[PDB]
Amino acid sequence: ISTIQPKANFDAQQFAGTWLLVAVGSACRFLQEQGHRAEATTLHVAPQGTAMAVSTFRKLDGICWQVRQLYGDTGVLGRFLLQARGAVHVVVAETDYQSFAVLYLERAGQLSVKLYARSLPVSDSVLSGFEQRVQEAHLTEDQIFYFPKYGFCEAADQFHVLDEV
Amino acid sequence: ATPAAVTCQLSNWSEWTDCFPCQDKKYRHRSLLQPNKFGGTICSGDIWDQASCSSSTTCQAQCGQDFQCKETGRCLKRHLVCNGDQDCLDGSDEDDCEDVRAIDEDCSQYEPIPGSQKAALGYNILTQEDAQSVYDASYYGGQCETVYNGEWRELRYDSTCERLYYGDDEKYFRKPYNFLKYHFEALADTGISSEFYDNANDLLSKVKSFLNELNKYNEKKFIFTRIFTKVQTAHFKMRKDDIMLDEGMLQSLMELPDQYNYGMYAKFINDYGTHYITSGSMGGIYEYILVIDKAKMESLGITSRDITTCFGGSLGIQYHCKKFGGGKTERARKAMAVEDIISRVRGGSRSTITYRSWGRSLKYNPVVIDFEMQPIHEVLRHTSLGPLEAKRQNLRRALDQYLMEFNACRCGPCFNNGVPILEGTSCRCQCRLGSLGAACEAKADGSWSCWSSWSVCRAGIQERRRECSCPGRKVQTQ
Amino acid sequence: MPIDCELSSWSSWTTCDPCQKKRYRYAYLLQPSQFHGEPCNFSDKEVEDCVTNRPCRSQVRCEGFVCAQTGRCVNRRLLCNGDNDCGDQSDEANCRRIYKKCQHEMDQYWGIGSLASGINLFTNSFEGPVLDHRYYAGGCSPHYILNTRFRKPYNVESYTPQTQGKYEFILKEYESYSDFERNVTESGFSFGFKIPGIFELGISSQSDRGKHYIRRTKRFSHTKSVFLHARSDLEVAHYKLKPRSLMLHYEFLQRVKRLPLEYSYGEYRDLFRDFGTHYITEAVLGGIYEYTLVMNKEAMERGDYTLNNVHACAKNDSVGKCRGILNEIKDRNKRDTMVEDLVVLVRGGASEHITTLAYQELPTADLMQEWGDAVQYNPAIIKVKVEPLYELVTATDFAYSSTVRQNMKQALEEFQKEVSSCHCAPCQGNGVPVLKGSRCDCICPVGSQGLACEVSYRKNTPIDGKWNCWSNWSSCSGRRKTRQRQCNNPPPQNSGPASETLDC
Ligand SMILES: *[C@@H]1O[C@H](CO)[C@@H](O)[C@H](O)[C@@H]1O
Ligand SMILES: *[C@@H]1O[C@H](CO)[C@@H](O)[C@H](O)[C@@H]1O
Ligand SMILES: *[C@@H]1O[C@H](CO)[C@@H](O)[C@H](O)[C@@H]1O
Ligand SMILES: *[C@@H]1O[C@H](CO)[C@@H](O)[C@H](O)[C@@H]1O
Ligand SMILES: *[C@@H]1O[C@H](CO)[C@@H](O)[C@H](O)[C@@H]1O
Ligand SMILES: *[C@@H]1O[C@H](CO)[C@@H](O)[C@H](O)[C@@H]1O
Ligand SMILES: *[C@@H]1O[C@H](CO)[C@@H](O)[C@H](O)[C@@H]1O
Ligand SMILES: *[C@@H]1O[C@H](CO)[C@@H](O)[C@H](O)[C@@H]1O
Ligand SMILES: [Ca+2]
Ligand SMILES: [Ca+2]
Repeated sequence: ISTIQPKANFDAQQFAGTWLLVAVGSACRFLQEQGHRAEATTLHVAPQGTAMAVSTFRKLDGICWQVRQLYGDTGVLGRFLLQARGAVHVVVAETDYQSFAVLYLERAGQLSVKLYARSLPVSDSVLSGFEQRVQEAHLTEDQIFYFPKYGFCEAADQFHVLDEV
Repeated sequence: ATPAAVTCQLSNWSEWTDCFPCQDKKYRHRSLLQPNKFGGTICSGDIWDQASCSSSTTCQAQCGQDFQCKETGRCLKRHLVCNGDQDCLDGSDEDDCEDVRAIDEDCSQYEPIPGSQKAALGYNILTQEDAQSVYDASYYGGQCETVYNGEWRELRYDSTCERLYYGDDEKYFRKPYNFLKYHFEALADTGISSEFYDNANDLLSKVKSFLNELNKYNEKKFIFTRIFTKVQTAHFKMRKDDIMLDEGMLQSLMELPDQYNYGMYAKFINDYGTHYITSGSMGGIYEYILVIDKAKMESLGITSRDITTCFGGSLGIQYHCKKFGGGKTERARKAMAVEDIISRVRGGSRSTITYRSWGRSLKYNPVVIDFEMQPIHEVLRHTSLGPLEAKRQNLRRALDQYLMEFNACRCGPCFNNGVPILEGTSCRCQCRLGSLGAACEAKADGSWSCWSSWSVCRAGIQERRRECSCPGRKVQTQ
Repeated sequence: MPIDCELSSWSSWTTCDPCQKKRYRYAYLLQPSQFHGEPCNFSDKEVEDCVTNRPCRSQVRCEGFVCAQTGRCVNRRLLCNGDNDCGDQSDEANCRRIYKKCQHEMDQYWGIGSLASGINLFTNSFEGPVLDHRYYAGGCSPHYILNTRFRKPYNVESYTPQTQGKYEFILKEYESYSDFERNVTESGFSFGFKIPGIFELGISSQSDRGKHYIRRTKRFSHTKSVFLHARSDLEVAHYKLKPRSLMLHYEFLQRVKRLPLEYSYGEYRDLFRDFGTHYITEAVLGGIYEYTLVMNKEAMERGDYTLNNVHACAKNDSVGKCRGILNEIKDRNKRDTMVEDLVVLVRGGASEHITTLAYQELPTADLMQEWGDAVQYNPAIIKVKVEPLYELVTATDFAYSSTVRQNMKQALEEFQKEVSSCHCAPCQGNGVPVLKGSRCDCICPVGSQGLACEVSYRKNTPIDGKWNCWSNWSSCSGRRKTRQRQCNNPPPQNSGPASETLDC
């Protein structure tokens, strides 16, 4: 279990809308092997209470899916609990709300760092900043995984939506 | 009637054992002649002792035709030599192996049965704690037995690993050599009970040390409720013969002298338990205490039942809220009259977690909720190392000494239906605030005195008595 | 007041058994620990290492390769085939190449393991594996069900798919709670503990989350209550075990090889505890789903409602308007009134129809399709044809089969008594005692707290009479056993025979 700082006055309303997944910093089983298999991933965030409704749209087996999660209130502005074995702790670490965002997630005591953007090209200084941040998050330059830059799902399709909510 | 306080009494140090080549160590011990009861002064020193030693002469190699690991003396059948599996903790069974192909049985792809490691731990009944491993939770020894998971099908996403998939990786759980059987229980409508208590002590009663984290609220302005449930996710049975012991235990067990030495054997018991588990159930407990401000409750026009009811929906369970919601902060807590909530949750991957949530994870990370068990020494008869009769009589002998030496009955009397507690070499009392003496000074008491000493033989038969209404036998026969 | 566990004193030692080279003795339970008494955390048997000579006839050698750990006698045609036939370690060590380790990834039949484990029919629990359903006979019976490539074990004679049926709920009315034990009184053994013909495996017995069924329904004993019972059935597969020459589980094989010939209850007792008393020769795999409505007669007869009303109204939720409160005085069972409880019990496919849904929340929608899938992937043993364990002990696997079989027969008799909940002291408040091993725990009706369940919100609850254990037979002057209803007799309330006799 590990703890660092959320966005000062983190503002769910400013952070709302669509984000594009650019890179994951992690070491899970999956991301080393089936690495070459990352699908283009789009996050849709909307405020709901001190929680946050989060839709993720992506292909399974070449159909667009939509996963509906709930980034529930930790009681700390900026931290979010999510939940299969594990407990997901989300941290909004860094973000202008207009271009990029850096998220952390802890599960079964283990960190992962996510980088999102409103559009590509992302900036390189932003890529650097996130690289710099992972190499102090204690994961290696080989443990960064850059996701696709095209292939993003439009809308999921009523039959094909996961409703973890 | 303040009982006269007592000074602590330790025996003399026993004579040092001989030295021990395979670590260059001397040992000695002394015994708890008398613990300090009331304001008796502590006895500073410890009951075990040791010393660097170097009169060592040579340093278990016993493994006939079988393979043997480097510095564990675990005996392996030679076919587990280079088979794509660590059967020794040295790894020296998968070592030097260049040109060697290995079958998979598509089996090592899977996790061990949930709880395997907890189930292999020894257990100490005096303290109710877990000791170190007795069985090797992770030895498969060429077996590929598996337990099927009905749920493996559910589609799931996994934000940390950006993985969307049905879950082919928990279709089965591998069952280690030491487990005869392991079955999952379908989660059933496990009923969550609800009780309401006048005051801290009436609530303690039901149970009997968060009792400490609670003697902050005995102030009669505080009422209390609790949320309790128990859940079983699995039944399991340990193997009875050809048990493979944890290599650590194997070390200790070998490092034991065949000439009786109490201190050696007590140290062993201390490390590995008075008992080990032969079987039981996996699962957990979802338990909460609600601490409530009485006056503030009444002022909102509300009852304890009402607060339990809103609390339950912020968890999703079944049997004002203009700030309660989830009950996620001290401010929100307070608001709805709630001073504090205490988490007694055991099992599941301290704060607050929902029921639907805890119940989806418990299967995967349970505790041992129920269990049969047997004295540590009865495992020696049941191992691959075969006979060990000196070692076992020694260990039986010491267990009966140990289970007398450190029993809390030696803690005087504790009046007021007060609980006597032995800690280290000092006796205390946890009789909750209602009498005040060191032994606590209208409803009566009853409690058995310690078993006296074995009364020496009248026709190959000894007697052993006790007195104070205390329940059970007051006499036995050996 | 605690009751401490007590076992008898040690039986006279047996004389050394030649093959084991060992003597055995045992103790038997006189008194179970109860109400947090001191338990029995020591062994109920001992074994001593021996020395005699008396001749012992081993087995007819072994033709094939002998397994290193399990000591199974695999055929050489099974070495280096990518299977674990020594089931398990290695017919598969030291193989240059593998032959016919297939280009075809295979699943096992789903839940198959369960059908290979032995069953305690006295307690209804599943035990250690008796059958090795992960043993192919060198063969490869590929089997396709619902687009999956399955592999049939050598043991299984047949595992046929069943055409998906209908959520057709059957519906049974009942007036007295007494009349309601025709749903929950689910054994009846014919000589040699045999049972011909399929029967509902009442798994839930002294079992485990039949224990929340008993908590929930037993509170309705002062039966002002009337009961509607709903039940639907999904068969997904029929299973049939080979008539013979079966592949025993290697763990079971070795324990049976360990048993003495001199009759010693302790060793045979262990056997049944680990492996059960019967095994499965035929089965219907599938799923139940049952729910029962409990109705206050008076409050029902004041909304002017009838069983017919509800019975017939339940065919969806006599063609008039029921769905009034007969649906809301149901929906709001847990604030408003009239419906005492809706008790649900789901067997097979118990994933997430449970939580948020089936169990106490809503009754049942058209999420029966959903439950229908889930059963398919996690079926339950619903119906079963059984056989005593001793029918597995045959000459071709075992020296002395004859003796071991007789020994098991007699012990099964001793065992039945020893595992019965009648040795348990009474709980109060109408609670149900359950024996597990040597401990004994009370199942309490909702509205009752504390061990022995003596704390309650209701006064002088009619206590239902229960039996103590059958006495020993008076052996062969012509045998009869007696029984008293003393083990909780009714204090203000109210079965079976008190006397029974067997021809000798
Ligand atoms: C420990 O050993 C030393 C010397 O024998 C003394 O303090 C005393 O005997 C104690 O038992
Ligand atoms: C009698 O002794 C038993 C167990 O030794 C307990 O119930 C209690 O401590 C009482 O004094
Ligand atoms: C009776 O004796 C046993 C074992 O020595 C313990 O439970 C306790 O010391 C009691 O006096
Ligand atoms: C009973 O005797 C045993 C061992 O034979 C000891 O544990 C103890 O000293 C007691 O008098
Ligand atoms: C167990 O065996 C010991 C030794 O014979 C005796 O104390 C008694 O027979 C008990 O039942
Ligand atoms: C164990 O065996 C001894 C010696 O044969 C008997 O005398 C004893 O009573 C018990 O059966
Ligand atoms: C009657 O006896 C049989 C077995 O002896 C059991 O069903 C139970 O023990 C009951 O007392
Ligand atoms: C009556 O039942 C007892 C208990 O197993 C035996 O002595 C015998 O079976 C008898 O007929
Ligand atoms: Ca190996
Ligand atoms: Ca093979």
